[PDB]
Amino acid sequence: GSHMNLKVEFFNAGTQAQSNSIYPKFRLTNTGSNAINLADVKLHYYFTVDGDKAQTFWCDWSPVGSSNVTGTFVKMNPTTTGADQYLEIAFSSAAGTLAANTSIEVQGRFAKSDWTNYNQADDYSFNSSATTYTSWDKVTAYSAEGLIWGIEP
Ligand SMILES: [Ca+2]
Ligand code: NI
Repeated sequence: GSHMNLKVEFFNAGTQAQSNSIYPKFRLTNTGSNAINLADVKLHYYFTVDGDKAQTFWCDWSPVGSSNVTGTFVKMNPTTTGADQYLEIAFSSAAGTLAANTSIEVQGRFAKSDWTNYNQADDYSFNSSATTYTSWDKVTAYSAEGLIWGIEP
């Protein structure tokens, strides 16, 4: 009612269909009056891997300190349209809190260990058109309570 006031905006920094990397950019805004503990916040980006390989996420920049933002990859079960895996982004305790009526960006890439290609065009979370942050319900966010933003596939 006031404890999940996290607005999530998103775009893709690189929009090549055949791409050796995926470039998620999130903007998270605390739209409420109470601080949000980022250590409890998770984000998901859903996609089809187009050839499963070990993957790595890098956060290149966030105001909270890029080293405090990490990613792991999970398989969808069962798989569904546009989604056989997701990236899950997490924040460490050193990321701190997100103050009332403030926002932070989280800018990351991910790639396969052998740098082989993805097809972005079929990915559930991919936005082929946005060039700026946009309110996007095809990425999800979570608190300790569970889902707080978006539509899971
Ligand atoms: Ca794909
Ligand atoms: Ni609430």
